[PDB]
Amino acid sequence: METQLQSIFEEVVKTEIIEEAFPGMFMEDEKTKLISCLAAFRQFWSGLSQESHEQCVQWIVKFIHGQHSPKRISFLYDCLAMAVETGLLPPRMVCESLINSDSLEWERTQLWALTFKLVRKIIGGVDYKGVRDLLKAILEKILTIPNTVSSAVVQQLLAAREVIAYILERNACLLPAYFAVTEIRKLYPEGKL
Amino acid sequence: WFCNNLIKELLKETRKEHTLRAVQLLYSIFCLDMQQVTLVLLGHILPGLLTDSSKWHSLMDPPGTALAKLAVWCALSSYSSHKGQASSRQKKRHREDIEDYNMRDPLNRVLANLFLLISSILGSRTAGPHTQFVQWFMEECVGCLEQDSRGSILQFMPFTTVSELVKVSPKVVLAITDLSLPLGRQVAAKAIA
Amino acid sequence: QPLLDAVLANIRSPVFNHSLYRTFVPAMMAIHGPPIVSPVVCSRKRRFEEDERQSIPNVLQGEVARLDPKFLVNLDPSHCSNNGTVHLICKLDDKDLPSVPPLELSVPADYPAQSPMWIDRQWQYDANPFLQSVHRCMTSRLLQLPDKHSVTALLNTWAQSIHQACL
Repeated sequence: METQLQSIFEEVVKTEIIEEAFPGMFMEDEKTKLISCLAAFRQFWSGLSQESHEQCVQWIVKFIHGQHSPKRISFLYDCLAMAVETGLLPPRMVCESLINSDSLEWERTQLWALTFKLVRKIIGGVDYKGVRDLLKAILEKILTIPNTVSSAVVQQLLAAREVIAYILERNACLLPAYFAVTEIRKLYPEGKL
Repeated sequence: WFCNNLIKELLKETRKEHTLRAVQLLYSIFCLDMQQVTLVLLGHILPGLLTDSSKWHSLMDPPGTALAKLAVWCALSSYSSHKGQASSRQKKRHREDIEDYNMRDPLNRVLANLFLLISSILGSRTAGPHTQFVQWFMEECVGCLEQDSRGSILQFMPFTTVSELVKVSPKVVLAITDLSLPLGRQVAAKAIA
Repeated sequence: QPLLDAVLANIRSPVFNHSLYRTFVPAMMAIHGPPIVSPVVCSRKRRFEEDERQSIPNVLQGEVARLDPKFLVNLDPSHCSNNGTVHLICKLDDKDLPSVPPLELSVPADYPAQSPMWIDRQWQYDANPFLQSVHRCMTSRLLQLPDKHSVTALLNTWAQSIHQACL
């Protein structure tokens, strides 16, 4: 079952072929082909035991981080955002499966920045009180970075600080920020710098 | 050792209001010895705080911002050519030192040394704390009734350092038009970018 | 077949290494008689200093050397000391119509990735009708390159798309 979706997405996403770079007279994919593949996968996983949507999204987010392909990654992120827009892939599930085991700080820094920019495109992450594990994992992925990384990757990694700033600022009107205080216990044991 | 132990005691707070009150009373307790204590403290600790490796571990705290605020306050206060003759310090301050490197003066030279260290702290490819520290220091230095940023018409690095920091909007407008010289054209162009 | 010496040298685990000397060196020095078998003099302090301390990732330098005179890259206010190491401004000066230069900020020059940055997409491409068509086909073509390379591959793809959508 999962291999069927795997092959379908591989035929959809990895539709590129080494084709004699010399120019042919032949001459959108990011607007029509992406939507067609999204709708096909939508019908599939809607008729493919949606109970396993967690494992499906895990497979998808794993495959996304496989291609180095900075520009191709950004296109897949827009595809995933549009698939969120159609009422599919609830935000809590997709972000909880995207943050863990896939952010990979310093492994794919460009993918880190693009992932957190996608999360910022869904910065609201409109859901129930289940934003707790998201914030906890974000703080964990932030703290697993020492204080002497570099001075060339600062803004590329600052997407984490941007997301946290949006969360805390909107917490005046988005969610009970006392829940954020009780969720950030991991960083402050009554004050530890 | 006085200022060193005071800073060591200050860098153990881990609370915003604590650090704010701490620096607010430190600026006062430094009185009656403004020039000498200011010069010594700045030109000794701030380099040692920004040049070592264990010193970086202590400045990553929010106390860092309060320390930068205290430093710029002492600098701006000591720049004023007031008497400040204490009762028992007017005599015990009869010493000699070339300071081991406008005009040639101890405070005048100590400020230039600090500005040069600031510009070198924008030395990229490795920094986590002491880029954040200088960013907080410049933001605190952004204030009215400012007499720092010495600004001689010839070659002074402070505006080159300002352009470098801008590379790293009203902050550029701070040292925008100081001498009204073609030097201001440089920062103007860099702000236009 | 004569595995005796092999098994004995394998059995000789202990740290003390003087039995082999006293056992073999006499015979060799008797038969072979070199007072200085290696009379060359060797006194070496090998490493004095090896660093230019001004080099950006050399792999990128190779590509900037291999570039055609039509292309020309530079550096903007640079968050590119050693890690990003690039976000350039490449103007495709050529015979055909010019365009707007992209950023193309690439990863470490080992290149388990590609460049594409797409920063000035917002105002530059929407403003013009021709520039709007330039972006269209060029995105689809860049979504085809398998593991594109920073300077040569991406720059040539950009130029080809710019002069192909020109029609």
